[PDB]
Amino acid sequence: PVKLLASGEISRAVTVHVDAASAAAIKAVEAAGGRVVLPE
RNA sequence: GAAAGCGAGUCCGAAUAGGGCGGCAUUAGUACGUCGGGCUAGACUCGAAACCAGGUGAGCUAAGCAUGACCAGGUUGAAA
Repeated sequence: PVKLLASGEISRAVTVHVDAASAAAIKAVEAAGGRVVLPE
């Protein structure tokens, strides 16, 4: 698959399309611009 | 972490002690080569008594079977 995890930190707007992501993973993206996108 | 799975966190547990991990002041690898050593192969070299497989042997020897051969001379003296 493809998971998204929260390690890096600088803040900015970017929309990711990972096949999976963690809690604060998402709750870190949009929280600075961008959209986490999981398969339907 | 047994795993689902969760994620810089995660397994114990019903939350608070710990184990493993990140951060730790720091810190990358990977491909090819020479080499040290490991592993699996006969595995530094040489040596076994033995075990297993297929065949060669009764022209020696142990016996069988068919067909032939041989036993001076003397002694004794059974039945009838």
